[PDB]
Amino acid sequence: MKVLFRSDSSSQIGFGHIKRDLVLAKQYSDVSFACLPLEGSLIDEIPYPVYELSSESIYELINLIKEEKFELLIIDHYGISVDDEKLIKLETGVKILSFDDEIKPHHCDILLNVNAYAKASDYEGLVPKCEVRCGFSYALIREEFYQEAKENRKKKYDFFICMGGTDIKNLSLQIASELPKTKIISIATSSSNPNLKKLQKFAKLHNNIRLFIDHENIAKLMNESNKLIISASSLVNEALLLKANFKAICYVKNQESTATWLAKKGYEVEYKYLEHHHHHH
Repeated sequence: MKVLFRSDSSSQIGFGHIKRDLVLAKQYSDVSFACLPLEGSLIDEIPYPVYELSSESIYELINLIKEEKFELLIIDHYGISVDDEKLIKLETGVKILSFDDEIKPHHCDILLNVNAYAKASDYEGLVPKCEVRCGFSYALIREEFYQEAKENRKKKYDFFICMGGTDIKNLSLQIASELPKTKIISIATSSSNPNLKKLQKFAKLHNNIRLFIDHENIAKLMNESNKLIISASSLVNEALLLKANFKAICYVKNQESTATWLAKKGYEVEYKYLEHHHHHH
């Protein structure tokens, strides 16, 4: 409709914003991204025009919105503040859809919280007229999962481990390394994983660990595993749709709301990897 996503990815930030944004992007026919060129970004994976920002100045973003006459700005970025959104609105009049994950205020026209814990009432007083979209109704799930949700798979793995795109803390290794060596384990990670070679070496020491790198059918892997061990973000919605048995790892502070809700719903949740000694493995 002439839409711009403001979202970054990198080795540090992770791929989670861009990946979910790509699902949402399918809703619109004229889509562009505005990204900082950062080490390890997904800029070349993104199949839409990507405007490269020369600075973190909010006025550079404002310039791009004015010059290209974008009609909707989709913000999926922890670094864009309420004051920033206010300024963008004042200076451009663009419509703003803001992603939110922790229940924080936004100056937006559409608030989008894709996490199953979230309810529109949580945003009373935190948003402007704003359409508040919260919860599992608004999950951003790739099509393969809807297909796979209909299958009833024979189980091939005792455990499926997936920490997401990058696993900067290298939790996948720590988790696998302590599970009994009599348990059949699948691990899914990307070829961009900074500790991949180490994960491969570890797998070689054992007979029970199978690695899947840039796997095209993660849904089936999940469906054929008895228990999942997943980070507490986008994978949670995918796991819920598959009606999987899973343990959720609160990977970063911002997943606390999801983790808290999962525990209330009776899922096992682990918070210890937030502790400083677990920041690397």
